[PDB]
Amino acid sequence: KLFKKNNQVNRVDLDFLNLVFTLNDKDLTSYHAEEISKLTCVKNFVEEV
Amino acid sequence: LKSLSLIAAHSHITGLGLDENLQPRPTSEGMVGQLQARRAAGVILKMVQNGTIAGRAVLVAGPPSTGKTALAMGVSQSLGKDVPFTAIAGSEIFSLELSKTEALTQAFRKSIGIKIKEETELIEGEVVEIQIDTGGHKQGKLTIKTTDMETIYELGNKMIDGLTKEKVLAGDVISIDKASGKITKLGRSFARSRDYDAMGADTRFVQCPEGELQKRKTVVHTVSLHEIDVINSRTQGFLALFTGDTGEIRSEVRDQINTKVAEWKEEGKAEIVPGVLFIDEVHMLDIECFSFINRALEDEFAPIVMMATNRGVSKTRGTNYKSPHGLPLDLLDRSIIITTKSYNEQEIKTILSIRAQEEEVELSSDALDLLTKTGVETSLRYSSNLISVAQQIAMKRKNNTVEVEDVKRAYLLFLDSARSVKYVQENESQYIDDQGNVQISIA
Amino acid sequence: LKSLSLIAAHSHITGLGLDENLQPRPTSEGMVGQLQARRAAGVILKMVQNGTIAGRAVLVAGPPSTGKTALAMGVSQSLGKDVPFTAIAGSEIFSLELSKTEALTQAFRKSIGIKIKEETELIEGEVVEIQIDRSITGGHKQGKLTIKTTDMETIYELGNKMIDGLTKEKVLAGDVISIDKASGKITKLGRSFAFVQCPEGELQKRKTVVHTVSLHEIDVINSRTQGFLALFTGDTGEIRSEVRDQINTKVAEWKEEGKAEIVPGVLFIDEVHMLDIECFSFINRALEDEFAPIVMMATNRGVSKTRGTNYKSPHGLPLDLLDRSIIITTKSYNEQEIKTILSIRAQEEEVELSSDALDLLTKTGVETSLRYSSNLISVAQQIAMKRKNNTVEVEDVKRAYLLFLDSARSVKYVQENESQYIDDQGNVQISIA
Amino acid sequence: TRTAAHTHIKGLGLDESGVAKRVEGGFVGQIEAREACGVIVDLIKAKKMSGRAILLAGGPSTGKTALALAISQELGPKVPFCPLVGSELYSVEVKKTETLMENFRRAIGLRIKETKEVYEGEVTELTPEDAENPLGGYGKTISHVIVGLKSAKGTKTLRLDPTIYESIQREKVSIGDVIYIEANTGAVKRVRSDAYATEFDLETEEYVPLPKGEVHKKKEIVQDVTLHDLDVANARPQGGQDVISMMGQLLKPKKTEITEKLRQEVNKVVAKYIDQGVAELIPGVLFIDEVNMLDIEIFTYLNKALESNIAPVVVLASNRGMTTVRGTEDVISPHGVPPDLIDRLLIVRTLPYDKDEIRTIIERRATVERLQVESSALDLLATMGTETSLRYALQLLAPCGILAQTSNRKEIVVNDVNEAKLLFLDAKRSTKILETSANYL
Amino acid sequence: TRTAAHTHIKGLGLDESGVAKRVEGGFVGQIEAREACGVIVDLIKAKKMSGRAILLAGGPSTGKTALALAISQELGPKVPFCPLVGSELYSVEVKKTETLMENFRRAIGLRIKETKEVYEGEVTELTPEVIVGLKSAKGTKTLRLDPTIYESIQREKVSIGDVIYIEANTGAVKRVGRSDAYATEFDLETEEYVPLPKGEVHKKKEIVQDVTLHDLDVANARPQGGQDVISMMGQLLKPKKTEITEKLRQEVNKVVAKYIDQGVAELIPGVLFIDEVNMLDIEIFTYLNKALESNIAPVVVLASNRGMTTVRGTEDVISPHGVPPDLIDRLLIVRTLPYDKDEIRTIIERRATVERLQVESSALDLLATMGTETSLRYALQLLAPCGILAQTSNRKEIVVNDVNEAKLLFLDAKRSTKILETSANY
Ligand SMILES: Nc1ncnc2c1ncn2[C@@H]1O[C@H](COP(=O)(O)OP(=O)(O)O)[C@@H](O)[C@H]1O
Ligand SMILES: Nc1ncnc2c1ncn2[C@@H]1O[C@H](COP(=O)(O)OP(=O)(O)O)[C@@H](O)[C@H]1O
Ligand SMILES: Nc1ncnc2c1ncn2[C@@H]1O[C@H](COP(=O)(O)OP(=O)(O)O)[C@@H](O)[C@H]1O
Ligand SMILES: Nc1ncnc2c1ncn2[C@@H]1O[C@H](COP(=O)(O)OP(=O)(O)O)[C@@H](O)[C@H]1O
Ligand SMILES: [Mg+2]
Ligand SMILES: [Mg+2]
Ligand SMILES: [Mg+2]
Ligand SMILES: [Mg+2]
Repeated sequence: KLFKKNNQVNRVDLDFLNLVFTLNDKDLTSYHAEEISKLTCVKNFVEEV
Repeated sequence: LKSLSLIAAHSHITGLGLDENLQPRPTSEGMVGQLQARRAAGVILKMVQNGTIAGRAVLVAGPPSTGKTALAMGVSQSLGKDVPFTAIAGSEIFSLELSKTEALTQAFRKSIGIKIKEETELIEGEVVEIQIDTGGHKQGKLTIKTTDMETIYELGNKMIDGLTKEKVLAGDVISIDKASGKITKLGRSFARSRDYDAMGADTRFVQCPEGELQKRKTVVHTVSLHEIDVINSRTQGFLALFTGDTGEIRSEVRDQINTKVAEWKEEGKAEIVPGVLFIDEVHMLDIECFSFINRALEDEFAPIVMMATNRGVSKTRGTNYKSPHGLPLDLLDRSIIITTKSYNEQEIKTILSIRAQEEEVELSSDALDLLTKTGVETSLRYSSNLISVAQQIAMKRKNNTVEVEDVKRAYLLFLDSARSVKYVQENESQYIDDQGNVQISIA
Repeated sequence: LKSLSLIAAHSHITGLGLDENLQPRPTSEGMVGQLQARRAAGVILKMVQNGTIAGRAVLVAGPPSTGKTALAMGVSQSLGKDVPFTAIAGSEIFSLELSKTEALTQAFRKSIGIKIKEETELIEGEVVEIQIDRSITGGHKQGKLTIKTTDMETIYELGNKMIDGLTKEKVLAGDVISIDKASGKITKLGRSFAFVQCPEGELQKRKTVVHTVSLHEIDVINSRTQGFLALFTGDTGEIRSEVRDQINTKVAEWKEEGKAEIVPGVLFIDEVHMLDIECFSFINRALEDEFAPIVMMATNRGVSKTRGTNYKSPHGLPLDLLDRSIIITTKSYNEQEIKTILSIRAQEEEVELSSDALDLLTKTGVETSLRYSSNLISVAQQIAMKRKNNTVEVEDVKRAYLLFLDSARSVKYVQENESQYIDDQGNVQISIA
Repeated sequence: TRTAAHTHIKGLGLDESGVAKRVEGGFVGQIEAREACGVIVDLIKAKKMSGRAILLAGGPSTGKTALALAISQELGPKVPFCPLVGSELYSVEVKKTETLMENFRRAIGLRIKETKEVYEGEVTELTPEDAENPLGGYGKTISHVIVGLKSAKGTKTLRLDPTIYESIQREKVSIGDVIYIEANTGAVKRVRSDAYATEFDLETEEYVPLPKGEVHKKKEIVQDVTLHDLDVANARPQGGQDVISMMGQLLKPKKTEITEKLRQEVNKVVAKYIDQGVAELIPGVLFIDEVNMLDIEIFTYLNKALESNIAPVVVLASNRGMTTVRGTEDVISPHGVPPDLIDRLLIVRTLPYDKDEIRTIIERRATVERLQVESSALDLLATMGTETSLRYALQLLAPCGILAQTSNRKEIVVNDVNEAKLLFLDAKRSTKILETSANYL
Repeated sequence: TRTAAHTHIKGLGLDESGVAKRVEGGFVGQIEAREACGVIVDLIKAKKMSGRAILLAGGPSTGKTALALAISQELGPKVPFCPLVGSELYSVEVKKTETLMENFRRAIGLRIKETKEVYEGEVTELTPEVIVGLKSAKGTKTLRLDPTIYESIQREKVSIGDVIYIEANTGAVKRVGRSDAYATEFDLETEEYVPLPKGEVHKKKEIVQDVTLHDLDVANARPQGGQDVISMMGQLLKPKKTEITEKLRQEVNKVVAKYIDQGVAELIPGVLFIDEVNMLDIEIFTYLNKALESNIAPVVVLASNRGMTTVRGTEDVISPHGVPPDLIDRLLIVRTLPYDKDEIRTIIERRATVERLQVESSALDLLATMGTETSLRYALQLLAPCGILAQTSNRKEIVVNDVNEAKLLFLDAKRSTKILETSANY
């Protein structure tokens, strides 16, 4: 109880930055990821902005 | 500099790309000389690129700092991409869990190149919006609305209960396999971006693909067969690709994989890609390694090895007798020799100037000539460090040019090896012998 | 029943052919000569079948290729059957899951055994009728199997779980079937036809069965839980000595009361001419243990330094273990002995050699070793088979000899051409010029 | 489409009645060695003796590896051939003795063959064959079950015991998709058909064209497996939620010391199957080359194991002479092998070839590489190869041809070879470079 | 029956003053060794002090290990003697020092009185959530199973008609089997029929199961509940011996102190043994040099005999018995003298009597002559061979022919050495 208190103070989410890749290949395929990446770059959320 | 690479001692030299004539030039791509050596290296590189003959060998000798590692790196650069290079030094084979022989075998297995192709099918754009008229799935047909065709698909026992599988609100782009495959979500739509303020990590929004649905997609992979060995080593052998607990791969898997690659090459599904092996300073290696390679380099899949060392008449490690080059006669027979030569003033000054350019360092005439004198009386590496230290002095001296001032300050504050040895021999009193002989007393 | 094999070197002699007084026949049961060696083997075998003596070291020395291992294997086979006997070599002492201490300990433990008797009951007959009351997709059933012989009509019954046990596989209304009571195990004596006649006699027979198990096996089965895997995988090392003491006192009191019976075994060690002095002291401590199989040794050299030491002790063995050991030295062969050995080896190969074939075999045995002759016989027989007749004349033998090489000829060839092949300083020659 | 100093040595120039000629079958010369190895091959095919061994004696490029590959090719898939060097025996994971036992069990094979009846077709119908209940109770009692099937050109209905209903119940046969049932073993097995494949737009169902041939057929299988495969199948625990199997899978199992009890039980079961005629044993030739490094302990161990009953032939190769045996310097013995092994084993000698034979070697190697050289340069090629070595000329011919090709040529003429020999050096020139240059080169 | 070179010794024979007889209970001479052993026996019987050790030095067949077995059998059953050889301390998965302390901790005996109870009865019902309604001869009580032991009960296929021997303190369950009351279920029922156990289900007993220090060390270091599934994982994750440190040593010391101060328990020392310390390396000698300087190290005995030989583990430490000089200076030497002609006679006589060999007078004297001529062991190893030879050569007694046949058949080291200098090959 005397250690785990600075958790949320200076935590940078590695999973949110996609660095847990070694644990992401269990349900990942190449073509789906490439298709999403191609249909990712803006062009869908900046228009209403 | 795609990666976090900063600079190389030889970064100006990227590629032994000899001209179409293959006749060496006095200057090319930053390198000067090595004429017959460069011609032979081009011949070797072409022979490697041939991809039809295995079991060749070339030996490199000569004093170090003559671009030997730069020579190999330029060869690799001239070989382009899709050809992984085995970066293994002499002191990397005496591993704990990997014996030297099968470690060399693993290095060769990595060194091979292969290509694989595959084909699959999917459905794209399935903005479904199921609506049926509880359970049981009576009249089990689903609306499918992509950009091109917008119809209703009839289903059966596997889908009318497969649509209730992957429970979704049916307002998103989904993928199904027309070849009797399962259902996979590729993300929601932009209209679903606004319905929930903070979308969950699972929920992502991607537009409906602009086209038809039945997509027959081909894929191509370039994976070494040793990776497949690690994959099929155990029932779930996917964690071991990066951890490194291979475990001295058995030869039964090796010959099974050889048969599989041969039959896939005959089927046309796979094709080979040449590979190279290179280890520096082969002299500091066990005689067992030389004995093993002298037999293992004539196998059917025997990529060439870039032998290189610089020692003299010594003993092969693992024996007692005097040996040529510290290498056995058997290894010094089934190969061809590359040798280097002592530096001359012109290439010394040109290489120093090129390095200064690579370091974003400006050198004037006096500093260049003085450092050429240093690099000809000593080796060029001392001058290659001195250009850096002198540019640091200059930029601390409120100028960018390097001249006699910074060079002389470096010379006074940095000691040559010969004068260092003289200082050692004349001040041995403060030094220590093997037996701990130190004169700590002063007065 | 017969174990797979090929024509082995020791597949030529079985037993020693001793007598009631253990007098040695010159050539009997394969063994040829070695009269006093045969007498020593006989007295050793009577000593071990006496069962009153444990822990006596015996060592055998002699020149290379002198039938020492042949005598050893003859003794091992002469031990009869129904009694365990374990053997090891000069390089299996070391281990990683086990220490050399524990490896030798297990080697000593494996030889001795115990046999516990028990009663067994069985029902046997032929199922000629069957009727099972079984609801579809239910959880309640009964049955009546009419396992019968040709003597009477008997509809037997099944209890709670016996329905699955007697209906696991095909059971028809003619099939000769034998089941056990306490377990319900199924044993297919054979189908009636479509081929054994319906049995006679009484259905329920009783008998006795005796189960054997070695000391180390008893130590390892009950020490822990996963040791059953260690019965095959061997996933254990340095078993706790408390279990060993408990099983030892259990065996002692079992022998005292008489529930079981001891079947002491024998441990065999050969080519022990190289071994650590630590293992020698291990032998020196294990010999006087209360339970100790008779241990054999072997040697080929004489004065030599034992591993772990620096003194060239005689027989390759420290003098302490030398003194506490019984030495049985062997000498060379007689020419009569070697030609008899060649004849018995040829007839073991059942190769119908000619008289001149055995003549040249004996001449080679006089000039050089005998196993080289044991390969020259094969090559000459095959070269004669290249002529298709079942005889080998001087031509095949002479061609095989002047095409092949023994030690001395190749030694002299290298001697006169030391500069051709690799020498100790590492120079070899590829070109004839 | 690959070659590494090979693809030109096939066979041994063999023939019926054991005769080896001058220039045939890739090999040139070495009539004695080739006839000896042919006799060895005949001995291996005989499968009579156990654990024989023959060494080699010669210099570089005399056929040792060539002869080994030749006999390996002559064996074929029927008899396994296992090449090896003693250096691979340095197994850090497990002891040397276990490695040699595993190699021994790998060099012992068993060939299995069996034939099972197959009833194929498509289920045309399924109907009860009712009889009145004879025993306690009345109503329904199916006498038997007869079900029709039709493969391509073959239609037949199978009469079978009524019990197959459970199989129909268990396998969910539906109607006319897949049938797998035998006369005696019985029970249907299922793996629809493409005719219905278009009834659904998309599914996860299986389909197949109409079966071919007649309803009743047979299949023949031949499989040669080593006994070590059976041993490791017995040893390695495979399964699911059971703690032993999943715990072993979690533990990443290593080379556990299998007990000799299981090994002997496997041998007994293998023999009891083989004698019945359902199986038969075939040996496998273990081969180990460059054996000079092998130490004294392995020498003694192989001397002990030479007499094993199941022991297959092991052929050994080396080229040393008057040297000190590796492992320890006490034994200074020929061939790096103590006389404890030399006097108990069959020695075979080898020696390099004559100028004509070696020139034919060079020419044939050129032909396999598809490059070529005219006489006016090939004469000097032969002279230099006699002067320098065989491997020197064989390896340096390719740079000459490639240099000519880059020099807009296809033949090899005096210039290219002259400058090629001017540039590159060899072992004697390597020693000269060692003891002439004084700048650390 | 079987005899292995021992069991002829049956005690030193010390009188009321600690003086042993000449030849009694398998003994011959060596009054110095016998008297020193008696002194050590009295000191151990005092059961007051600790942390002292001696070595007894003597040649081969001088009764060193014989005296060790004599003192062992003299001490008695409860007090344990720990036999160990320098080859034993070379372990595999733990360091040698920890092995030495494991031996030290298991050496000391600790009489303790802990409590065990067992539930044993016919099950009446089970209620999953756990009830196990054990019905004994006069009692029927329903315990609660914790989920782990509930799972163990489930795996035990226990149903109405079953009796289980589930211990109360450990908690593990051992089914006794199908109830003999339901013997009328099948005339050929597979399961054994065992009746309802006597007494109440929760049968309680007073037990004298003692504990060695290593026993209660492994009790908590590697719990061994046994039959329950969680106990299986506990004994499977760490089945081996773990490197117990000094912290658990102090915890264990506190636990044993409180248990022995509870009153019923008690402490008894023990004796450890080492043979041929000459082979021991300098590392273990140096470590034990600082290990005996403690308050817990119990009594150990050394048996070694070397002349001016270098101590193993070093290259220049030359000392008698192969012992480093410091250990010699801190250890007590007991002397042993070589055996004599009359001692050889009596030894062969007793070894014949124990082996049921009625060897006559002249045969015994000749065997003594061979014992005095080459070595005692050479003559001793021939008693059984000569008897068996005379049995095969139809002689109840042992004539000179039998011993001559043995001497030409089973040679000694001297004759083999005499052979070895004349041989064309080794
Ligand atoms: N021909 C050349 N052109 C430009 N730079 C060179 C040339 N030759 C050598 N160098 C410089 O000299 C250095 C040679 O080092 P290198 O020989 O690769 O080390 P090693 O001898 O340990 O392999 C390189 O850092 C490179 O910058
Ligand atoms: N007297 C004999 N009787 C039977 N076989 C013999 C005899 N002498 C030698 N042999 C054979 O010669 C080989 C020599 O081996 P052996 O004498 O047993 O051990 P070593 O080779 O160590 O002397 C044996 O394999 C055996 O088959
Ligand atoms: N007698 C031979 N006949 C045919 N080819 C040979 C012969 N000797 C060597 N070679 C060639 O040399 C290669 C093997 O060389 P090898 O004889 O193993 O060398 P070493 O004698 O040093 O072992 C093979 O690829 C083969 O093409
Ligand atoms: N005093 C004795 N009485 C009876 N037998 C003895 C006596 N001393 C030694 N022995 C016998 O001599 C053998 C050697 O004695 P032991 O003490 O075990 O080893 P060592 O004396 O060689 O160190 C033992 O087997 C023992 O039976
Ligand atoms: Mg370098
Ligand atoms: Mg033998
Ligand atoms: Mg080879
Ligand atoms: Mg003693």
